Amino acid sequence: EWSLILVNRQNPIPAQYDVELEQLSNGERIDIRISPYLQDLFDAARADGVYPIVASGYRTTEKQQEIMDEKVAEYKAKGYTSAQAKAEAETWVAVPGTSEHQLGLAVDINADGIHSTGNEVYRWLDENSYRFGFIRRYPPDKTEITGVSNEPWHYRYVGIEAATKIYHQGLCLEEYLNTEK
Ligand SMILES: [Cu+2]
Repeated sequence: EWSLILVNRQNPIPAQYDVELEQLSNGERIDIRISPYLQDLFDAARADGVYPIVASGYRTTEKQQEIMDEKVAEYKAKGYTSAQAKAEAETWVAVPGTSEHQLGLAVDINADGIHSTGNEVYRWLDENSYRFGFIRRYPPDKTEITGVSNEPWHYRYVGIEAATKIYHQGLCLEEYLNTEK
């Protein structure tokens, strides 16, 4: 139940959401409940010659705002008005209160650069993350349901049972939760 919490534009983070955070060696933080699962995922990738890093875990409200504002600025520089930019940025960065990053349940995983390319990490994760309870949260073929663009770096902990079902039936989290009730 706990790891199946739905957070998106229609489901904000609950008001007094408690989370205990573990600090990784790079200073990023995650929900302490997902720690051994993320550790196992990283160990397994490295046993396969794939070297990922956690580019972003937990974010405070203000951090989310800033990430979003930066995405808005990028669209403004490419010829969007302020209003247009804000709407387009939402397809990539959630408004504060609606990011999975604010749960500590989501990590953006990149390649280390030296040993692996992005695409080798993204491919490995797509094919293996579910065995560690993580799903590719925003897949290209579910944008019409999730509201979010293809983000091959963004992985969400839901637990092994749910992740495996979601993987084999080719679902997004919203669809899985709908079919659970
Ligand atoms: Cu993310």
